[PDB]
Amino acid sequence: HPWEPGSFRVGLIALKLGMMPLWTKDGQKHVVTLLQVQDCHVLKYTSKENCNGKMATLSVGGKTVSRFRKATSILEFYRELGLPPKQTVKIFNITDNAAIKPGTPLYAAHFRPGQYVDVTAKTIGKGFQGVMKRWGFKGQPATHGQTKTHRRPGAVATGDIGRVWPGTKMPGKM
Amino acid sequence: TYSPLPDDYNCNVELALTSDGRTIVCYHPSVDIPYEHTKPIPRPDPVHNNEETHDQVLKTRLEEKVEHLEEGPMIEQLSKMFFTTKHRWYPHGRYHRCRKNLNPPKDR
Amino acid sequence: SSFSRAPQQWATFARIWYLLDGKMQPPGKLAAMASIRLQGLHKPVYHALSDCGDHVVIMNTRHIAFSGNKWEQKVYSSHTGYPGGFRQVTAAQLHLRDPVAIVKLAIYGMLPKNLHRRTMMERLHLFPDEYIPEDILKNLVEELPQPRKIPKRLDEYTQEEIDAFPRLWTPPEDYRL
Amino acid sequence: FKNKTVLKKRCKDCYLVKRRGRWYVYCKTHPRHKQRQM
Amino acid sequence: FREVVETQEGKTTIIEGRITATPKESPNPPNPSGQCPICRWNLKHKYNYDDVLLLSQFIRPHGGMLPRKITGLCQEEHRKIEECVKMAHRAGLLPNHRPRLPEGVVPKSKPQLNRYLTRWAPGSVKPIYKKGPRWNRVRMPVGSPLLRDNVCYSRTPWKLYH
Amino acid sequence: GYVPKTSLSSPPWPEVVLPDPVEETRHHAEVVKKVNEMIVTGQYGRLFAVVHFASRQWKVTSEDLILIGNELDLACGERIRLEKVLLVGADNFTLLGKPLLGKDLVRVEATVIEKTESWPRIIMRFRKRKNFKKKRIVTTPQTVLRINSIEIAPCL
Amino acid sequence: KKLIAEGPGETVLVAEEEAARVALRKLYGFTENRRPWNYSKP
Amino acid sequence: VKCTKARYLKKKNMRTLWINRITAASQEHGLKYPALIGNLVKCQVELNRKVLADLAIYEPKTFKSLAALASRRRHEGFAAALGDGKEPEGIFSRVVQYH
Amino acid sequence: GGQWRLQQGLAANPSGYGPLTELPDWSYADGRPAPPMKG
Amino acid sequence: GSKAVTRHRRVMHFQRQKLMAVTEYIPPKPAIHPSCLP
RNA sequence: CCUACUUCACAAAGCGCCUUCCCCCGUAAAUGAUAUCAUCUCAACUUAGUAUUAUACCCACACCCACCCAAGAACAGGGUU
Ligand SMILES: [Mg+2]
Ligand SMILES: [Mg+2]
Ligand SMILES: [Mg+2]
Ligand SMILES: [Zn+2]
Ligand SMILES: [Zn+2]
Repeated sequence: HPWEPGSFRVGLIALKLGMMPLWTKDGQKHVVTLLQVQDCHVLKYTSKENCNGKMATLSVGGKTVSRFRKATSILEFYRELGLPPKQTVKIFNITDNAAIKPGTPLYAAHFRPGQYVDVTAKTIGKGFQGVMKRWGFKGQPATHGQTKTHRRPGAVATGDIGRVWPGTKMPGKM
Repeated sequence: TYSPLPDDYNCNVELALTSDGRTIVCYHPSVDIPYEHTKPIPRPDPVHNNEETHDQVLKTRLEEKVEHLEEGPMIEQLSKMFFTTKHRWYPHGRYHRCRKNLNPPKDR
Repeated sequence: SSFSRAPQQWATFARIWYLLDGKMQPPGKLAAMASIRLQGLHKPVYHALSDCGDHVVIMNTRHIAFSGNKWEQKVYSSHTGYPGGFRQVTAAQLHLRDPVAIVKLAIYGMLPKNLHRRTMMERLHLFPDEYIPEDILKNLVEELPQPRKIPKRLDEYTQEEIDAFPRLWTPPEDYRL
Repeated sequence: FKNKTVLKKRCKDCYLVKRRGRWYVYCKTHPRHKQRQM
Repeated sequence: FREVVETQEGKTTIIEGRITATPKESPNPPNPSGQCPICRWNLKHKYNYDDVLLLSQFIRPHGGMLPRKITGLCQEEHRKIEECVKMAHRAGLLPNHRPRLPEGVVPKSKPQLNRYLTRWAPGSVKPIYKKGPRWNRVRMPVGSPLLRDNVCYSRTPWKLYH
Repeated sequence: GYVPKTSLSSPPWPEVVLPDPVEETRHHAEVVKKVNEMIVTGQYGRLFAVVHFASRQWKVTSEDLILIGNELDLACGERIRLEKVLLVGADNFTLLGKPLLGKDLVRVEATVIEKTESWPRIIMRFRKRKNFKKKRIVTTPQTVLRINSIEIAPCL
Repeated sequence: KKLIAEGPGETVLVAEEEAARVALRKLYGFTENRRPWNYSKP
Repeated sequence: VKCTKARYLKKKNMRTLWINRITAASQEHGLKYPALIGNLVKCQVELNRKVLADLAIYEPKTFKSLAALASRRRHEGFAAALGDGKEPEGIFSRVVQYH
Repeated sequence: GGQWRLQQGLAANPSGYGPLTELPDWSYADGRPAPPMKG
Repeated sequence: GSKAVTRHRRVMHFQRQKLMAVTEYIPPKPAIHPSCLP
């Protein structure tokens, strides 16, 4: 279909390769990130009315993985589709005029230079972190008499409330 | 004429007072549901297991219905089916299970 | 009758599906009847432990009517657990957001505050318009009558009634209105 | 606008109006006279 | 009645006032000794805001009100009728007595918030955010206090603040 | 005395016209005659009664048991006429007293079947911080009555 | 075209069977409303 | 102590249950509980809430007859309040005198 | 309850001063009257 | 407590409040409003 | 987030780099009755006037001894073609 003003097309799944320097014609330096499209295919397409009636959806798969370490239902799905299994599957909300047949490959030239994109990913996990690193809390002085209280959160609430509010910032997985 | 309550459901009520005036007599025969107010019983005869080769293949196919679900989806299914809440279907401890009367009294 | 005991018990304690209409009704007057028939307080066999509740299907809940200026004065209030989480909306805003929230909240308020309330609400079905699912429609019995009386605006007045109504005053002929 | 519990016209051009559920004294000749009920 | 019609023809505007038909009173009013039309027809305390058949005989073709010197109502019945007609206008009644406007109805506002017995103007009443204590609650005015003397058949008085 | 139709001109309830007294008297006479001939022919079966007894009203039928909470000064096996019948109903008809039905009309019989005591009832009194604690056990007398028959006579 | 008995049930088949049982009880005169046995002496 | 104090509550709660059941049955017949109770008293039929609920559950024909009688007495009371008797003061009126 | 009972002159509480209270509860089946009740 | 004379209206005993509520002035009400009749 | 710089070095960091999107109402104005002028309207009504009936994330029911991991206190999770 031709492109309409209020239309949205599919994205892709890439792999983060690294970062590189880049320079512009005015001499400015910008750091860039390289995203490689390893094996990106459209996996399945749900109709507008079959998910929420709000927008159509396209499922897209990431890089190929081994068939020996996947769920049997996933293996049956990929056998029916006729493609290698993918490490991740992400769902894109699209208009009905942008739907593509499942199994089609998606290439990097889907995006053109002079364009702004959104990149979603699982950030680096730092485990159970103290409040100082987790929330940028200032700690306590180092030598002026403090007793085992250099990185503690300090007070967590007031006395009148008699409890801790749900949104309180405390140490935890980060 | 005059009727205190409509005489089309459950009764045809007439109220009388005896000549002595000391006892009230209530006559109330039952009303039957008329034939014009009923609908015929449906007669479903679904027969779609007959394939042109065999006859006991459908007898084998009759035992093809089987399904298993875990606690979460099974409880959701039961709650949806019986219009109840999920808490009805979780189990109880041995204390409650064993302090329940298994031979309760019977009336009538 | 003579009603062998198991069929007799089943008939006595069977559930009934009632259909109730919105369409200019007061939400609280709808909720009163809905609460009565959700608790089972309309049956001479009622008891709290007998679980003798019935299904109430309220349609057209988007077209309810409020008396007075409750659309602008009635405030529904809630609180997310987090600080700064106090929320207060008017009945108009809540109705535009959700076309069943007002009647649902009224029925929830009128229902008894014990552990049976959530089951009684599970036996409640609300729809904002005339559309109802086919299974529920096949389940429906004995539609309840509307509590409000639809005050019958001017244009639907069967000109015979206009001729019946008298003219209270003769106006001047030299007036412009 | 000045908040008052009692409002009175301070000249002949002041007029009392009932707007947004409140009593206002509006003046076009002296805008000094603009009063709002509290 | 009377009307003004303006005919523009050849850079000449003819302004004419014509007399049209007019409805008279009914032949035998029940109480000819009364002073108001309401008193004459024994309607005192007998009408509500639903009685558009009675209200629309006192109102202009564009939903406005008529003065007492024309209608013949007393001061009390005039206020009762005017408040009842305000409530009828806010209740969606009187569809053909809409305010006149060239093209301003096309941008339709918020959909039909069905309402009745609307006392205040809907666009000028603030939400009750605090509701006060139990012994002094901020109640919600339903109906008009100028109808407190209407005939009551419920054995319980009408509730004006609820 | 004319008022134009409004929402308040006429009472909301429908206008009720009770029947004319003499024709209603004749109708009552014919209804009592029909019920009486049903009684004489025996067009009833398994009727019940409401009987005032021992400060209580009992919905009794034939063959059942009633437990009354005191002694009666009767031997076990004694047959007794239960007076004070205020309602007796069969299928298709019911007779009411004002407040009691006539002696000639109804006849309820009951036999004394068991004279016993109740299970122990505990009566404990306690008040905190007052050393106030008392305890009783009571067993009240009890009589069991089996209703044998409820007869009706044509004297209506 | 005349109703002789009625019966309830969870399914239409069991309701019909109960109605047949009720009809049999009425025809045979063994109902819950029948005249109770008369225990007396002649 | 709870066992001893629970007798009052048992009496009160059983009476409340009877009242609820009678209200349900009367609303099934279109009546209201106060109207039914008051006019049954006015007809000199002295049935208590217990037996009234018993009949509402187990003798629906009898309960419908009772509700019809109460409605008739209520209409007669309305007619009496309208006409001061004149003549017959109602038929299910005319209380029976005792000496 | 009954306040109309008082207007009929009939003991607003129906459990006193009337046949319902003062009449014998029972009698022997052969006809002999019962001994008087204690109340 | 308070003195018999105070500055804050000294809310009353509930029996006194009921007495004042029950002994209020009731103006006469004509059978027909004076304006209606000629 | 780690390509430069810096503490450092198969990492983690800042002193370094990258990204960051709707209103909110108090008044100011048209037509116009009650009160045939006029009147912004707790009169019916027309505007500035409503961001919301928001979109972004995330949403695969059972291979799993064992090994590795940018995943992790344990458990869990990702990979093993
Ligand atoms: Mg430091
Ligand atoms: Mg130390
Ligand atoms: Mg240290
Ligand atoms: Zn001025
Ligand atoms: Zn007058």
